Amino acid sequence: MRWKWIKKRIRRLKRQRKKERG
Amino acid sequence: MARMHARKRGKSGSKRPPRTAPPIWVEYTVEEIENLVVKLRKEGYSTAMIGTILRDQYGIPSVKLFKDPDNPNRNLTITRILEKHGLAPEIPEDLMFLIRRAVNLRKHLEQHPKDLHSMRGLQLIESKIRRLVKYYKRKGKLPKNWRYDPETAKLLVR
Amino acid sequence: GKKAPNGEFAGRKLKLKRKKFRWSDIRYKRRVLRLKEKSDPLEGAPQARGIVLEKIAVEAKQPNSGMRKAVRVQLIKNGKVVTAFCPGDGAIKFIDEHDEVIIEGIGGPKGGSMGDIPGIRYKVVKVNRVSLKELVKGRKEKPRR
Amino acid sequence: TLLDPLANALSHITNSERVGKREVYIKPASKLIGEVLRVMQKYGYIGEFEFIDDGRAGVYRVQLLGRINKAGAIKPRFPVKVSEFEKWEKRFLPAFEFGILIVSTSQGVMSHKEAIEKGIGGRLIAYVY
Amino acid sequence: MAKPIIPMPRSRFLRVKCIDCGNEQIVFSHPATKVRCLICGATLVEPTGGKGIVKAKILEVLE
RNA sequence: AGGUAGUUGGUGGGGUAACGGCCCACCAAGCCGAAGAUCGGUACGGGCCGUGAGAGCGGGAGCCCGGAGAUGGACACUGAGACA
RNA sequence: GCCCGAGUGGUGGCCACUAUUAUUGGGCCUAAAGCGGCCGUAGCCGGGCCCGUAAGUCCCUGGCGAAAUCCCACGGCUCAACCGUGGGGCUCGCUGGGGAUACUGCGGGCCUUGGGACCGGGAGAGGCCGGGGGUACCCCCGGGGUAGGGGUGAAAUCCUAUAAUCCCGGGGGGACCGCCAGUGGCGAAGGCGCCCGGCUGGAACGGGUCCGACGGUGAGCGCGGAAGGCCAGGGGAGCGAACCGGAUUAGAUACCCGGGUAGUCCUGGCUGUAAAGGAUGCGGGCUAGGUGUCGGGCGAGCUUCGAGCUCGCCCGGUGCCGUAGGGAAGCCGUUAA
RNA sequence: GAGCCCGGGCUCCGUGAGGGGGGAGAAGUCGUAACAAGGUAACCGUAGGGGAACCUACGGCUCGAUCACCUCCU
RNA sequence: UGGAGGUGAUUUAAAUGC
Repeated sequence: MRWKWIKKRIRRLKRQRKKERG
Repeated sequence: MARMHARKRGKSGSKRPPRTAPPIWVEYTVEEIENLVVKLRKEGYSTAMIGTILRDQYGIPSVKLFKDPDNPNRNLTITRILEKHGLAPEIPEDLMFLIRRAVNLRKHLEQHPKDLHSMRGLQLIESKIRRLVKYYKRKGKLPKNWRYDPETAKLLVR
Repeated sequence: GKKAPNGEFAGRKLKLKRKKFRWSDIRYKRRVLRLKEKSDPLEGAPQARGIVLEKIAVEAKQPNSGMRKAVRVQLIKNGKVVTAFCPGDGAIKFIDEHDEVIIEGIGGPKGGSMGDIPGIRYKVVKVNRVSLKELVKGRKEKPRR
Repeated sequence: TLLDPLANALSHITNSERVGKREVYIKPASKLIGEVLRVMQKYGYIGEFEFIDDGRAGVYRVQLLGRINKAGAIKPRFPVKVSEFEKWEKRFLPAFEFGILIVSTSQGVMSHKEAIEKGIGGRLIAYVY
Repeated sequence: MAKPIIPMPRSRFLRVKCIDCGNEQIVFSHPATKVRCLICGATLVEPTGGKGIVKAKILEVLE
């Protein structure tokens, strides 16, 4: 679980933060 | 009884004599006592150790009980015997010993700086000084214009 | 010390504590801001008339299936799209498209649609300023336009 | 440190009570406690006490009859009007009978019942029943 | 100990009479430090744990 | 979370029914703020009112009491009194 | 048939229930929830004893908080609602004068129980620095010695034929310090372990010998903080994310095996996270006991004449068991929950 | 000395292609992740990688595993 | 009689069911 979520949250964050940074 | 300060460890239970007036099987005059004190402060010993040697040699456990009454404003004891003569350090010994030590630390750290623990007691001794300063100001052994710092600790010792 | 400062002059700390900790009641926070009043259209109101855009029927929930009668109505000043649950058996009949339909809530404003219905926040009372429970009984009045 | 030395007296005295020892020793000692035990004895709750004043401290050795149920200090020590007494009457005490809500007063120190008979009040100090 | 039933230290007094000069000194049964005779310069007692260990034979009257 | 430039104060003066940076000339650099100022939201305020064993919580409706307004916004006369 | 009755019901709002906002009157080991730990500023909270003031505080008087509404009486309207008269209360936040002095504030004085402080004995993986030895792994060189070895559940990839593994001798490198080692010690915490010396932090105890309330806690604030990561420089045996092969397997982005970079080490800096646990903030007082253990004290016996081997009381710490009590229960229970 | 206007800046209301997630519907598909040692214990912070559940490294923790083997404790 | 560690560990036993 919290492994999952942390990396899902991180990937969401990055990918989206990539989309914001871009 | 205890206070585990910067520790978890219960303090020593050392306890006073419950004597309230002094032994008479021990015998000294107000004049004789006063001499003994002045001689020892002349050596370079300090008031705790002055009270220590008098205890171990001359058999007087605390001065207050023996002396007062001889001017019953308050109890007459070592440094109050000293101040009337002018032998008293204007800095209280409490605050002095403290600062004294402190300046020695700094020199170690000077040469050795990779020291957690030694760094961490610098922080632990200053902050006792600070306090000891703070209240004295208000009581009045140290002027209100003062403030504590590590250059104003290296000036008081020298 | 079980929390609180107790002491003559401290009270202010008390006084701010409560208030700080009051805002963990969702309900309280919400009203004191007025989120109840801003979000779930109405502008707060008891009821709202609106023009029946169309009639739609939706599915029931998890252990259930049955065709609930729901309207789509547009509140007129609110100007907001509301899908809605219609009381009664036959009903969907007595409601013509483009009659006025007054609308209310149903079963705590919290958002809670009743157990069966997914969405429906709201209720219908009226068709052309005469209600639905009056139109389930044949005698009382019967509809126009 | 300590504060509320009284309270740390009282609280012993009660936890002392609840065990059913014979007599008590309270290492810190005072007027507050001294006086309060005095008033306490005056109502009778306790037997006899001796304090010995050591050059350190007063200590109270207290004799326990069995009477006391519960006797406690007040936390912020609220001021209480003589009109508000009845409120503080219903709350803290167990019923109309007992009446040692020990307050401190203009006249001195009293219980609740000894306060009411005079007619005078103030900030609360402790309780006993 | 007896901290709530009056704490009294373990102590006592004992009159020590020097074996090198006959000098009579009052000594705390617990010597914390080296007590020095005032008309010999000798050591009567040495400070270790608890009660100062008395160095060799020195006469004693126990008060 | 820092705000403040008639801005805080001083001297002298104007204007006003009258004190007052109200206004103004000169001089000073204060004044306010984490005991929460400033800014933003919301809101007439009080007597009361609802509820609750109490403590409390919510509320400003008739009515009474005080203030504000009169299509939005500014402006004077006339009168003891209005900026009506 | 039940309820209620000119009402009864629907939606919405507020209050109660909800001690689900805790003052009265809540919790926080495992249910939600202790900050990873400390420091001290603002704040709150404060040992005893004497004297002044009477600011808080209580008492009395006096000025005053409109009417209405409320509560009680009597009276009026057929009755009541409603009103009239008389008594009370009312946000009730103001003021003036007299009086008390327990408490609290403030001021002054006085004292050692808290705190701090000193001297002497004492243990330890506390920190830093310098010094120094050995193990084993690897590597490289000479000799000796042949047909394998490596690897697995089987295998393969891979090691070895200019010779591996193996054995003997010689040399070089980096990491680390089994047993010791304990239900053990030290540290605030992260954490800490070859030996020797220098510098240095803390701590225990006996004696309170000195200061004389100097105290607690602590928002803000400041500081220390495993591993991983990052930065710059230096280093690199073994190990090893990623990665490259084999196997497994229906497939394997794996468990298993053979290589392998970053990193792991050193120096300086940054970063600041955790099931950073005892899931248990800190300080004081009070509340059956038992036992084991570590260190310090004490009275003895033993002695190798050293507290070396033991008995008991005491002080400080570190475990386990358990009375009263608490807990929902597990459990906790003088190291409190 | 108002309203009024003009040029720019800042903010807010009605409304818009497109875009994010939630609580779901539980008849399609992939896998077996956890819950039994879940068939490689599990979780945990950090880092990389994989379609996914997830795997691995390093450090921690037991809310940790089942005998066995060794060590202590009323 | 009941509790805490240190390390062997065992692959011969295969995904899913409204």
